[PDB]
Amino acid sequence: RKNQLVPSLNINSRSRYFIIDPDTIDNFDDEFILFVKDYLDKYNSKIKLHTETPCFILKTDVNNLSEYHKRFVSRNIQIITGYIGDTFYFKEFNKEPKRIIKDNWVEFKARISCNSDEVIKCINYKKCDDLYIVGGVDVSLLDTADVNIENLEINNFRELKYLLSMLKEI
Amino acid sequence: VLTRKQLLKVRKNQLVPSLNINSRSRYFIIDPDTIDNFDDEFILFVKDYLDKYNSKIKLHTETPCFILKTDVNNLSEYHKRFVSRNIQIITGYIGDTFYFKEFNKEPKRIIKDNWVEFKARISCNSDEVIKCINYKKCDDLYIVGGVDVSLLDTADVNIENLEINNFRELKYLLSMLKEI
Amino acid sequence: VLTRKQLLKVRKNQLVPSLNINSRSRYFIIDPDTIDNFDDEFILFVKDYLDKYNSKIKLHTETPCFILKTDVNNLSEYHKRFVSRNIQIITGYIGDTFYFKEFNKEPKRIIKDNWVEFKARISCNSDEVIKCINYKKCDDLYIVGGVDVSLLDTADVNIENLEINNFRELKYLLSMLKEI
Amino acid sequence: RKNQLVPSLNINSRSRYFIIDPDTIDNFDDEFILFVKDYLDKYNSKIKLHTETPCFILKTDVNNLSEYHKRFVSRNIQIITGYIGDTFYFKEFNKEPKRIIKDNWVEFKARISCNSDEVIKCINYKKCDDLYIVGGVDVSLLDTADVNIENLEINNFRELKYLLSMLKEI
Amino acid sequence: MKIGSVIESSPHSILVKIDTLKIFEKAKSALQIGKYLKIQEGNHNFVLCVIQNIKISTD
Amino acid sequence: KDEDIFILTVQPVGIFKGEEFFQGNSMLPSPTEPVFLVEDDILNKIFSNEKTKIFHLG
Repeated sequence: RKNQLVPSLNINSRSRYFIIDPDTIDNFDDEFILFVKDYLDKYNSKIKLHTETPCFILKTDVNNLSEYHKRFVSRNIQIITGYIGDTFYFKEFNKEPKRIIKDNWVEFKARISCNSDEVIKCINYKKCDDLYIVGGVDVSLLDTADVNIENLEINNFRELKYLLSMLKEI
Repeated sequence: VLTRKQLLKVRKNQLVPSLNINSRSRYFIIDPDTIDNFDDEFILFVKDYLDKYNSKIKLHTETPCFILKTDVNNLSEYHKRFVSRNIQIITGYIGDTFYFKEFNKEPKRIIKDNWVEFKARISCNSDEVIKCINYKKCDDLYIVGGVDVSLLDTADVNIENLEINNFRELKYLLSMLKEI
Repeated sequence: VLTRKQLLKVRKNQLVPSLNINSRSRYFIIDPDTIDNFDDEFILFVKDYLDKYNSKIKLHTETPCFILKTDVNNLSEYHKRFVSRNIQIITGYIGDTFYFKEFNKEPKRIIKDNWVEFKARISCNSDEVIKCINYKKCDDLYIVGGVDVSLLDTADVNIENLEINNFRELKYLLSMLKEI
Repeated sequence: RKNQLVPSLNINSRSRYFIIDPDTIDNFDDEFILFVKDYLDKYNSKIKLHTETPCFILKTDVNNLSEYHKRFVSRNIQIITGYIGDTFYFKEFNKEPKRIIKDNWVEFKARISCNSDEVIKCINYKKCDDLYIVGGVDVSLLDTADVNIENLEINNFRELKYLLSMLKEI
Repeated sequence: MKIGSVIESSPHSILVKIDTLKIFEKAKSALQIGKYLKIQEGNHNFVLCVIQNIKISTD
Repeated sequence: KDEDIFILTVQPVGIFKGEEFFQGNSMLPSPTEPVFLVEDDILNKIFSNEKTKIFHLG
């Protein structure tokens, strides 16, 4: 499937939404943070040219999101979830980061939340340009008027990096 | 009551020389149980405090700190209530754990847009946050209630023990109200 | 109790006219064994003094000089305590030897960054070498104790002998407080 | 060596840290100040082009730095030790000197300290581009990720000046 | 709208200002010397123009 | 006025679409795009890219 996603992955200003099933990518818990780190240094690294924040949505309960946030904080990566405890806030999730170009500072670089009804409504409110589905997560309840659905079946993150042109060879 | 308000006025006049400085680090060690209706009035007190001492983006630079004698789960409810009021705070907790890097971060300011990422620091009185306080140290340290201020380095730091029983007296002592 | 402060009001009003000049050189010769809790309130008093008379970068263009009646090793601990509070001072000692060209130095100022190098000259020694630095001479010389000013040049120098017991009295006299 | 040290010594903006072990160089006490003086006048002369402060980490006790500080002050050379009495201050040793370009003023021109654990910990925090080892000193406890360690053996300061391109002849 | 508005109009040259950077990147293939654009002269008419120079700057 | 400016004027000579060098004219790279030094292996894949018809001139 590589050299088909390359034309859509060469655009600097493009909104990419990933839907991930944690139980189908092998060691997801111990390699998700590294994958996010090596995605947000190539597809979101330029302050002026990369002006749209990727959004990752995992199929899990709200409790496991805190562990992911804790793992992200230890790696010095700024992400937001929209959940404070067990309550979701629309305004926190649907906000744009503030940029200071002279200091190469961005408030947050990724959006990571759960596959809840409230989050799906937020995704429907602000549509993306490319929607990526990994593990066959339920695409229903999401409007697909203009998004480009790209179904991806993989076994480990090594294939995911190769498909997204992050790895020369697996 | 007249004697009490007279004493409160006398102590209030003792804090106005330091409360008029635009840039100053102020820490409040607060015991919730010594203030009536703390749960239903703390957010309003914080909002009113920042409307006077943290309202000017160019002049007011230092971020106030509030340290409560509560549990980590009770702090989450306060953080929930603050964001619904459209006021930004940092707690230093990403869950049940406390992070040093998320509490000592200096806020970033955009003067043209009149924006600062967070306006105040609110956290519990655990031994982890006391280490953070001793790492920077404040110009003025305010204590309300009978909290045990002994783990943090009190040396070379101004200590102002405020004896109050409601938020009206706290606002009067901090020069926010003229009549109680 | 209510008589000493009324008398101190006269001295405070006498001292007010000379303290309102933004650019003025003031030297302090205070005996440590005359003020209660000197070892725990001295640097806080210095910090408070610099927050009113050496705060504005453009206006206040003169550096205070506090001289104590102690020995050289006791000055080292004060210097250690000052740098912990991010207060930059010079003492003229690079050990047990005094250096004239270091104490008699004009601080460098950067307006765009609010930097004045060292904010005070707090050499805590009434040594014969430090007292031989009448090469400059000050507009106002304040004696805050029973020190023996015999090697100093008092000719054409304003002497403002102060008789106090506490640091609060000193702050009241120097227009830093208004209560006691 | 030499004719291979002339690269990375011709660069104005470069950080050089010296780890000097006394008792290996003849007449170290009466010549170290002069060597520093005639090193700074060649490698720390320009006000805008020389933006890196040399560091001279000697191998001695926490004491005996006061004597060197006094001898440097007597020569109108401004240095910072980081020791006030016997207490090391991390903030006072890792401060960037303030300079004004209209004049020729820099707050300090060199850093001189002992071979303590605290200073070596501070050295790793702000690493250098070149490290010069004179004599035999414990290089351990010092990160060498992007540091070009250059081991130098000498007997007197004339050889050091010759090797550092500060002396055409002996 | 689709590309941008005109800033200067002359009988031999028209200056066109691109809206933002993202539209320019999206239409970077079609924005080259020798290609064609259309300007909505009036409510119904269109003026066909050929690109002669392109300048992008962020100084 | 306060800082120093080092400007470089360059002429595009080719485009790399992945690992293939397509000689011709570039497509107007956007501003604030990073600029890197070229490695020797890439250059040797351009001048010395011949198959059984290579003549080493120098």
